[PDB]
Amino acid sequence: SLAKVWMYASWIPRGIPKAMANELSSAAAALAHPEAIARVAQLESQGKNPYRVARA
Amino acid sequence: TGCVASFPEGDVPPGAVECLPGQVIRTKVNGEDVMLEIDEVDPGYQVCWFKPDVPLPENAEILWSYPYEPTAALPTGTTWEEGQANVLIPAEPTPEAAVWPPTPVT
Amino acid sequence: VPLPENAEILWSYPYEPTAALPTGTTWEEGQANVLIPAEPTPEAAVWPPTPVT
Repeated sequence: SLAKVWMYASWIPRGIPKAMANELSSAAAALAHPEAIARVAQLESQGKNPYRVARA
Repeated sequence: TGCVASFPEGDVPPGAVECLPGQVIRTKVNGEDVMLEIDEVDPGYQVCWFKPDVPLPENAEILWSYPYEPTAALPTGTTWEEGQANVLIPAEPTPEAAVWPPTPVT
Repeated sequence: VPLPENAEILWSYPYEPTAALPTGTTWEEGQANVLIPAEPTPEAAVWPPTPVT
């Protein structure tokens, strides 16, 4: 179908940066303090952007 | 600060810090600074640290909790009462002292 | 923050960390002297009736 055609066409574009994204996500889950990760989850449950909060 | 709670497996409350097997926790228990290493959490259940800012879910069981002492510099920690926690001292059964056989003399 | 000596708590808040909408305070009678303005309604301006004999 057309969804499959779009999938197989956009695979190679979409997959170039996926490695660094997963690397950064896992390194964050590992190296960052779990209290900080819990605070991020808390703010995300509160509908806020925790990155903007941290910068502020 | 806060409380440690056991609740059934599934969706984690946002804000709760999971305590998986292998998690080390520096605390103070009855005036004694201690490290608790989590080992063999039961199935269908998980344990999490809930700060006071985090609301507890339903069907949660507070295993042990801390008091409110924000002005305190040196926190008091917890007080595990008899029945709150089953602490096992190793028996260490001292076996029989190795005695050399006395030879008989008629 | 620890309070100092000779401090007077004018008004305080309760401990409600799980609460989303805080309750705030409760100023009791004698805790705070709130003054409503008197607003004394002056006499209604009346036009003088002229006399008729």
